[PDB]
Amino acid sequence: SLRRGIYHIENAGVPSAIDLKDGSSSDGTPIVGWQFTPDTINWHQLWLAEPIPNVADTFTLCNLFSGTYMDLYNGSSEAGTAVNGWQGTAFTTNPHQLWTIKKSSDGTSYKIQNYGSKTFVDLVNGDSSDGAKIAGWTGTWDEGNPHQKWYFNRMSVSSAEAQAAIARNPHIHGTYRGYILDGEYLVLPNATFTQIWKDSGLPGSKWREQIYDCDDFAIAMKAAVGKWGADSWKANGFAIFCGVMLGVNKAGDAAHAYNFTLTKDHADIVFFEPQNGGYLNDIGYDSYMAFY
Amino acid sequence: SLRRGIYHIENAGVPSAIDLKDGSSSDGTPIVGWQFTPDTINWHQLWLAEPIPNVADTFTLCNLFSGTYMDLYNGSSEAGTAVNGWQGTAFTTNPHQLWTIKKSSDGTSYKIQNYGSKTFVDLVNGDSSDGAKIAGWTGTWDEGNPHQKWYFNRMSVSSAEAQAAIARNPHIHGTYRGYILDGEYLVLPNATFTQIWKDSGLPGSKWREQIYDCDDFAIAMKAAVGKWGADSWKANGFAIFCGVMLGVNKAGDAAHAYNFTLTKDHADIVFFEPQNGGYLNDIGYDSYMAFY
Ligand SMILES: C[C@@H]1O[C@@H](O[C@@H]2[C@@H](O[C@H]3O[C@H](CO)[C@H](O)[C@H](O)[C@H]3O)[C@@H](O)[C@@H](CO)O[C@@H]2O)[C@@H](O)[C@H](O)[C@@H]1O
Ligand SMILES: C[C@@H]1O[C@@H](O[C@@H]2[C@@H](O[C@H]3O[C@H](CO)[C@H](O)[C@H](O)[C@H]3O)[C@@H](O)[C@@H](CO)O[C@@H]2O)[C@@H](O)[C@H](O)[C@@H]1O
Ligand SMILES: C[C@@H]1O[C@@H](O[C@@H]2[C@@H](O[C@H]3O[C@H](CO)[C@H](O)[C@H](O)[C@H]3O)[C@@H](O)[C@@H](CO)O[C@@H]2O)[C@@H](O)[C@H](O)[C@@H]1O
Ligand SMILES: C[C@@H]1O[C@@H](O[C@@H]2[C@@H](O[C@H]3O[C@H](CO)[C@H](O)[C@H](O)[C@H]3O)[C@@H](O)[C@@H](CO)O[C@@H]2O)[C@@H](O)[C@H](O)[C@@H]1O
Ligand SMILES: C[C@@H]1O[C@@H](O[C@@H]2[C@@H](O[C@H]3O[C@H](CO)[C@H](O)[C@H](O)[C@H]3O)[C@@H](O)[C@@H](CO)O[C@H]2O)[C@@H](O)[C@H](O)[C@@H]1O
Ligand SMILES: C[C@@H]1O[C@@H](O[C@@H]2[C@@H](O[C@H]3O[C@H](CO)[C@H](O)[C@H](O)[C@H]3O)[C@@H](O)[C@@H](CO)O[C@H]2O)[C@@H](O)[C@H](O)[C@@H]1O
Ligand SMILES: [Ca+2]
Ligand SMILES: [Ca+2]
Ligand SMILES: [Ca+2]
Ligand SMILES: [Ca+2]
Ligand SMILES: [Mn+2]
Ligand SMILES: [Mn+2]
Ligand code: NA
Ligand code: NA
Repeated sequence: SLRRGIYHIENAGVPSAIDLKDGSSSDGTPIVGWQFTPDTINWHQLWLAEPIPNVADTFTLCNLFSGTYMDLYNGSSEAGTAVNGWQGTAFTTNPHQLWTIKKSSDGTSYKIQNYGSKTFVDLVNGDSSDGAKIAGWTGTWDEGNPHQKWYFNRMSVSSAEAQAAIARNPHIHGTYRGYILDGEYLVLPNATFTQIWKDSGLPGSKWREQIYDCDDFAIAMKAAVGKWGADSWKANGFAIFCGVMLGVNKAGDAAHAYNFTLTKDHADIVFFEPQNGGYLNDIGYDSYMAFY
Repeated sequence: SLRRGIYHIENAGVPSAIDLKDGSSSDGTPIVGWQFTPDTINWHQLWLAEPIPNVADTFTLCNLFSGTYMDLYNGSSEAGTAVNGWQGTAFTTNPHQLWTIKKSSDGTSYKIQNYGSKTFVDLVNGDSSDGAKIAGWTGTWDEGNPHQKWYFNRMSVSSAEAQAAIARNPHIHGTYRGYILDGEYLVLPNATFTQIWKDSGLPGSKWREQIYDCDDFAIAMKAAVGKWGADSWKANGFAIFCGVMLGVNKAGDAAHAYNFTLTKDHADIVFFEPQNGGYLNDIGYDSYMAFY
């Protein structure tokens, strides 16, 4: 089954993602095919899949930016029926906004079926143009038709996945304790993580003994990523990944506070130095505490 | 011995505090007697006492606001010699800026002796006027003269003192771990703690599932108090007290993130709810983790 989380949904035939046009919150905003840039935030192209309890493999799909839901217009089963953003709720009973999502016949891409109509999300004609129509269309679960096949490129980690990335790391102290704050996290590209650091004003901050030292930099960076999350996205039910760690050096006679993020493959953590914006695989300390 | 820390230094005879006039960083800024308001930040009247290693009961006194040092003008032993703010360093060898501070004959107030001159800090004539001269003056360690007696009203806690206040509290979970970030903390009046909360913009923030929920409010409040410390004070070598706690309810089926501060007497903690600005002796959770 597709896991709860945030997805960049990319057509299997052409490099077009499912895009809520101009990120508009208006009811009936077209959802279209649009080109995308890897290792960026694709602002109009992120979808929070929320599993419906007791209805197998069936989800709402909420646009992270707009906070509006992928909606089959009037739930029509006619081929070519508009797929739009529409106001709704994460556990709606409105079948216009319920989507059964299961693996295609290629075992890697998915098909997206409207729960009400039993028609499929279709990039009409496989058109690769920016703003190409996406519609509900007749189809089958088993057929090869790439118009109706969608890679769910996973952009978020569970707290369990983040816990596993930390536990893999070779710089964890024997006394380590980790404190988990949320359930599902958007993983940022380093380019975005860096931009939030810059926009916080931290690059201008001076180290001062106790009054603005390592712990102040690390906590300011976590607060800044928190603020950016709330200020940037209209959807609820996820957080932004940014960790704080306290570490101790090999000699056991010096400690340091810093941040950490996750690799592109979500398998490992990377240390971030909020005093200079560096990324490091080894920051010269082993973590004895994290909160994220 | 006087402990390292931040002091409001109040004359034993009249209610005048040692005040760096207009908080000016200029060399030769007069240090004067001035009236004060209890349970406020007295912005020009806070002094960081830094013990000199291997010189018994002898300190620098750094004005928290200006970052300049209490200085006996040209180290003169003549009665009536000016006491001013002057540029210096926490462990200076300049005897103009070194002060032997020991209990008076009343066992409660201190006398402040210049290490070089062996003359005492004197509120000239016991004048209670705002802007009354303070000078180096002839005296003895044992005499009752209240012109030369000073209550060192302690405004800061050590990390040890903060650890003891938490451990007293009846709402600490059996699994509690505390993570200490600094060494010496200015304790805020609730009136100031509240003002920093207001000035952060947190009173306007909405609770949103995961994306701005309890942990975001608590960490935003700690970041805001950190920022306020660095932006407000020019001295180094202390921090501002503001804790984050994670707690669990009695049933063990709900958790919450919040802040805590310290009572006026520095003996106990008080919980702060950053979602509404409330202070509570019981927030309905027992802490399993703190960082401060
Ligand atoms: C059958 C129909 O279902 C609901 O209407 C839907 C629309 O529903 C969604 O938007 C409306 C406001 O337009 C409302 O907020 C509702 O809670 C939300 O789920 C929407 O799916 C459109 C576009 O496909 O179709 C229908 O108009 C309901 O509001 C109607 O009363 C009616 O029962
Ligand atoms: C290239 C083309 O692929 C297939 O046609 C698709 C359409 O496919 C879907 O709809 C048709 C009926 O219109 C049928 O129900 C099929 O099972 C279903 O997958 C559809 O994707 C449209 C809109 O994008 O494009 C093409 O017409 C195939 O059926 C055709 O023979 C042809 O090979
Ligand atoms: C004996 C004298 O000591 C120092 O001068 C002090 C002053 O010292 C302080 O301020 C000066 C700059 O004016 C400098 O920054 C120094 O490091 C600092 O400790 C000051 O205490 C004044 C007022 O009482 O008296 C003397 O001028 C030193 O700089 C001189 O060279 C000289 O050795
Ligand atoms: C009321 C007054 O108190 C004392 O005099 C103080 C001064 O006291 C200090 O200086 C004198 C010499 O001027 C002497 O060395 C004394 O031991 C020392 O404490 C001084 O505080 C000034 C400036 O504020 O005010 C008074 O003159 C006492 O000696 C007087 O007899 C008289 O009772
Ligand atoms: C917020 C906005 O994002 C970008 O524009 C979007 C656009 O973004 C996608 O397509 C562009 C090329 O047009 C790039 O491939 C991006 O990497 C994609 O994410 C689309 O989402 C359309 C349709 O909804 O809306 C635009 O606003 C960017 O070009 C803008 O400067 C701006 O940052
Ligand atoms: C920063 C400034 O603080 C206050 O003025 C100070 C003044 O403060 C003390 O004296 C006033 C009465 O003049 C009150 O008792 C305060 O509680 C004291 O802290 C002195 O420090 C003088 C001399 O250095 O400087 C003034 O700036 C306050 O009145 C101002 O509004 C302002 O907040
Ligand atoms: Ca949370
Ligand atoms: Ca600090
Ligand atoms: Ca520190
Ligand atoms: Ca959160
Ligand atoms: Mn290591
Ligand atoms: Mn309790
Ligand atoms: Na389900
Ligand atoms: Na000493």
